[PDB]
Amino acid sequence: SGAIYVGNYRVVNRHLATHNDWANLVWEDSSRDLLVSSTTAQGCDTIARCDCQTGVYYCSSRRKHYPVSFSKPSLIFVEASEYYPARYQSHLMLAVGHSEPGDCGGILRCQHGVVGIVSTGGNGLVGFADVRDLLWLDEE
Ligand SMILES: NC(=O)[C@H]1CCC(=O)N(Cc2cccc(Cl)c2)C1
Ligand SMILES: [Zn+2]
Repeated sequence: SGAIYVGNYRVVNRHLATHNDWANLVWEDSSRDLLVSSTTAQGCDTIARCDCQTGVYYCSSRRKHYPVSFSKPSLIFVEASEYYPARYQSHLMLAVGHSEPGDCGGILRCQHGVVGIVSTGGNGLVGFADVRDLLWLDEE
């Protein structure tokens, strides 16, 4: 679990969104495993606007934050799970690191702010859904 709170927005993994999130839906994309809903209170996170390929992510299954190098956001094939059949997931970045399904939502950050959230994993790899291209998250 985990979410990003920027301005009047809440960013979560699409597969973990709540009834309030869908009722207050701003934008969602199944192919990215992302969902954004509106909030009443102002959040305090900053989204990074950069091309960083190094950062730190939180891994709940190890209660640990790990420094990682990660790939550029890309269209990557993702195996079937409890929430999606096998498909291509867009805007996905991989790193060598530990992750388990419940680790989804853990933040990846660089010196500039939040880069994305854990979305995939398996075989010593961890994948993050990028949020740096969602420029509208910085306004209104
Ligand atoms: N983005 C996806 O398709 C997810 C959907 C939910 C989900 O359980 N997975 C599988 C998964 C396996 C290992 C680590 C992680 Cl973080 C996730 C894939
Ligand atoms: Zn950065």
